[PDB]
Amino acid sequence: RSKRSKLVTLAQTDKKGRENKERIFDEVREALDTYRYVWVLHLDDVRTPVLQEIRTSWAGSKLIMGKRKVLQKALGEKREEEYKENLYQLSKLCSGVTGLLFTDEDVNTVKEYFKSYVRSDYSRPNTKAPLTFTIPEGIVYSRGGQIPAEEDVPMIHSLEPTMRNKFEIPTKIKAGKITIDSPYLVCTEGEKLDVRQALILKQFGIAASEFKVKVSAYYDNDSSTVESTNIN
Amino acid sequence: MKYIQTEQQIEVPEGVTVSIKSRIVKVVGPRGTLTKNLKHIDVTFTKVNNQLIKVAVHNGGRKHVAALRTVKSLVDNMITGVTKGYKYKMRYVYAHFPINVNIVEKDGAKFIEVRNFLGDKKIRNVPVRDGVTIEFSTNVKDEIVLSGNSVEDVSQNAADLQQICRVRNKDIRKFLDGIYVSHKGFITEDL
Amino acid sequence: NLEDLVKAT
Amino acid sequence: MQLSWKDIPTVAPANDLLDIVLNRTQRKTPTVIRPGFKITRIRAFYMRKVKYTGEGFVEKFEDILKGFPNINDVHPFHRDLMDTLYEKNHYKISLAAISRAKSLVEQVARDYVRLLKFGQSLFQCKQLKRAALGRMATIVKKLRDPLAYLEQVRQHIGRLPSIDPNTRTLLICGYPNVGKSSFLRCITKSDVDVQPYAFTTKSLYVGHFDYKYLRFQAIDTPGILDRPTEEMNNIEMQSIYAIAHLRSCVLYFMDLSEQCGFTIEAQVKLFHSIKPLFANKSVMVVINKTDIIRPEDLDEERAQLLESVKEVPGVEIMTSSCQLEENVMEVRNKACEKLLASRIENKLK
Amino acid sequence: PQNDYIERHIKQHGKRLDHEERKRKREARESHKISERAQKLTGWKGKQFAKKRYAEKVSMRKKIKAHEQSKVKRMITKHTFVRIIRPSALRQKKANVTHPELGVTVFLPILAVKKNPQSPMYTQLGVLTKGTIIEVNVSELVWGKYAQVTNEPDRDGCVNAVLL
RNA sequence: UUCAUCUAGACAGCCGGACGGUGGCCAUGGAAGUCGGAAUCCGCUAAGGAGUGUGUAACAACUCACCGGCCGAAUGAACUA
RNA sequence: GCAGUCAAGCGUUCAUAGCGACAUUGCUUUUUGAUUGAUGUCGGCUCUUCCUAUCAUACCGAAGCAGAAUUCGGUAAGCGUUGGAUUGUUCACCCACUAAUAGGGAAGCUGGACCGUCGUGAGACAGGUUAGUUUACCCUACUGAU
Ligand SMILES: [Mg+2]
Repeated sequence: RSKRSKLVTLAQTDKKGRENKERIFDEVREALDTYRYVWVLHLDDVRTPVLQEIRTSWAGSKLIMGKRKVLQKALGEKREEEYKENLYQLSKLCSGVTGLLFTDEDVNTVKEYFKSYVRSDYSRPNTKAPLTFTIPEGIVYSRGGQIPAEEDVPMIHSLEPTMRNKFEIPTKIKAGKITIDSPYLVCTEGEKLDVRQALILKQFGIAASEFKVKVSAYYDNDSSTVESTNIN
Repeated sequence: MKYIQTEQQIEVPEGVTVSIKSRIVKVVGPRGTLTKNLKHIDVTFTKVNNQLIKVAVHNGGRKHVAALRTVKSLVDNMITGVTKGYKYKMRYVYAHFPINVNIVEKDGAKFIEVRNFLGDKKIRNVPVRDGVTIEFSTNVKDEIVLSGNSVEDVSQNAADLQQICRVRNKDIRKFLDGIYVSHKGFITEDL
Repeated sequence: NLEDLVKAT
Repeated sequence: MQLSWKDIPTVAPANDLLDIVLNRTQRKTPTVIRPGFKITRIRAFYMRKVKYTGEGFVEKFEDILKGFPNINDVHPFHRDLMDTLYEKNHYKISLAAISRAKSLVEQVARDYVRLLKFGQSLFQCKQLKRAALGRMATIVKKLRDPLAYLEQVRQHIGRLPSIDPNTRTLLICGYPNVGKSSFLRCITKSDVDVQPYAFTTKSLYVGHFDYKYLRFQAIDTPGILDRPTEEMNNIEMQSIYAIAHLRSCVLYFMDLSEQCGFTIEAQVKLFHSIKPLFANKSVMVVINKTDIIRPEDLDEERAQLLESVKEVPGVEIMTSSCQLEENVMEVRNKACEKLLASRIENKLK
Repeated sequence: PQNDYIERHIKQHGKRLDHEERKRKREARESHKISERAQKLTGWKGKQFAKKRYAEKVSMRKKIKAHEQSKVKRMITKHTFVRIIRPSALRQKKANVTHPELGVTVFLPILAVKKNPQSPMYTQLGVLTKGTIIEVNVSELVWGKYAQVTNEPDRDGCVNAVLL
């Protein structure tokens, strides 16, 4: 009787349920049926623009993303039954977020492409920070004292409570501007990034960590074998 | 549902020792000793090793199982206070009248004395609870630090300091003067 | 117009 | 004049007002009546109920009607300001709705007491009492929209400043960002805010200063745009009606860097359009941001406009920089001295 | 202070340092406090609380249903009209007459009394009661002339009729 | 009691994603999902409302709708007494 | 209140056999803010006690609540809650005074009826019978004393 009252929100999108997983299963079955090479890739913290750029980097080829367990069942996890032989060997090696690339193109070409592709994204927690940052003592500016301060406008007054509470930074509002009483450095080179340190770097919006598409292995519809390629 | 048994775990790090007898709990770690009288609760304590202690309720109802997790969290807080302590940072702010905060000794006891709050001629005294030490932050404006083993004592001292400087018969939209808990953390902050 | 307005003042 | 209407009692919405009046009746009047009492006592009980509720409703309505300014018999400047801020016909009809509700409640109270005169049982007396209170509740609920509207009007008009038209006012106008905000905060301790975009402050601002033992006031406009002005939004109509109804030395500001984005040609055109608005007023034109360029060493193309506005009588020209306290005080002294000269002629009159 | 001075003050100086957490904890306690008021308010305040809570629940249910549907998409002491003394204040000259044809209610005056199920003496006296057939004036202006009054006027303080 | 979801992973939490025409169309000084009035569309999608709220002068930022990783196990809703 | 409008639900299960919570036309009614008191057998004073449905005093909550003043609300009965006029005693109301001059319960002097007559499109008779009983030196309460 003393129960938490669930939040009631009137929004359009509804959770799809079992039928969406069914359709994903069917689509991966079709792709494996009608393509030759299926690569397994890891895309953990990847933005939708990057996903769409990789999606448009081929039209004949197909990219499938979704539930790891559903994909591992579709590919085949046991020796009682599987779509093709020795597929459990590839399925076991998948680790995190799943990515399936279906193609008929050249293995060396796709390897070269995924090696060359690189993006500079937001930094992430528990990762090395490429460049250090230290808020100066002055009126706090939006970018963080990197771009011309005279050009940029200072941080909005609306973000001062967030910085003071979640970001653990002593901040005060003077005449409407955020300031600090002494320079405050957030991180050093190759230092484990906290959740809040990642948040503050993203809040200043200096996207600097180098993101890349990695592949764990692939499979073929002609030789039916697992080759371990470690491209990062 | 009137469960036969419910259990909660209490982990004990490698430096602290917990003594429990007739629901009196003594926790002795690197930083001192805390004692809690839990005889107002009806639970059973057991240990399988020096690293884990079970708290169990037999044939209890909803309120009994509600108290079980509370007992576990209180002992956890005692362990945390004896191993890492608690540090509450408060900041006092004003518009016109600078708040003057001092540590005074009146009748052989520690008091936080607050002077000139909104121009008041009244002296405010907040007795310092035993076990919590009061400091004033270096290279920081208007910050007072309360450090202690007992989170209950530290948090109640900070609450007393915050409530003693209430704004009366004014607009809290306009008058922002007061002492506020800026941050709550531990006495060790390695990372 | 404006002259009418100021006259009406 | 009254010059202020912060002393308007707070207006409650229909449901809150209904709760207030009915609960006050239920608390402040006796609530226990018995069927075994005398019929006369039962009638007295319920008549007192009806009368008390009617009194409460009409006294809340009387507070409402006495609080708000009569925009019709008020000073013309305040009248135009109130019209521009909140539509005058809408304001008048909301007040008239309040008045009609007051009259209807009073009439219903008298009528149902007249009917209760002949109460024949506790049941019938209770029925009549409920009927009277229900009719009053229906009236108040129909009065919903005027109550919310007049509450908003009450808050805003309480927050409006206190400008006396029959004072020595120095009116300040031009485009935004030109330096009106800086000029006001320099000559007076007024707390306006300056930002690099148009219509930064959407309301008139006031300040005060002294000059030769005389209390002058200074008004800063929101800003005006140069158009045919057949249709205009209220933000700049406030400034227009202030310039119209304020006997002041209009101190129009100008820029030569065009920082607001408008052309100096547009500024000259706007000044030429507003020139017929200026009746028995001495006008000055101060050029700001002049540490970069001045009319002395400006191009002749703009000097054509300068000689045209010099041809325009009887305005006078000056360039000033806000940092120079002596320069801003000389601008103030010129404006105050010409106001003094006008009033000295009036005293000769 | 003039214009939006408190909002300008919030922009220039912010709020109190604990404003956000204070509001958050207050509205988190709000549910416990609603339950406490429901179980601890007594008397008229409790009855009003329950009534307003029921109205809120009805409103939220209607709102959710509408959202989903759009998403899918001697003296005679009875009222009269003029030896038997009849008080004037009980005289009624007009009434509210509803027409079952178009379902409209119009304020229509009383002129005569035809049928009174209680007494023909009441019919003579002009006494208004329930189910009494009266004559109205349609001079104000398919439309009738007679109306059956539906409620006892001596309680409601007015006359409500249905045009036949 | 009846509906439901669930180890081809349930409830609760953390961390990610939350995209493109597009700052859709009209009046506004300005209004970019969030002062206003009308259908609310098309593509890529595991998934992403021409937007659930805070928030700016407008932005931005956060957020939830929805999907994923994390660990492991039943959980939720509406009624009846 | 009247007729409605659909229905949250209900009706021996039964959607327009039938009901029905909560929510939405018109009223004294015309708009721009014009002129448009009852109570006679009750009432005074004093004075005790009690209620709280609080007028003031105490402490809190909210509100464009800047300050000042106020509004609405919460706990709260500890403590108080005027002098006079008034075209019938009264209360409404006026003059002022005050922190305020809240509303109620319990609650000793005092400022008729019936019987009978000539008549009746129509007045009178003053004929006759009948009643109107609560205005201390004892017991006890209280206040003092042996
Ligand atoms: Mg500007």
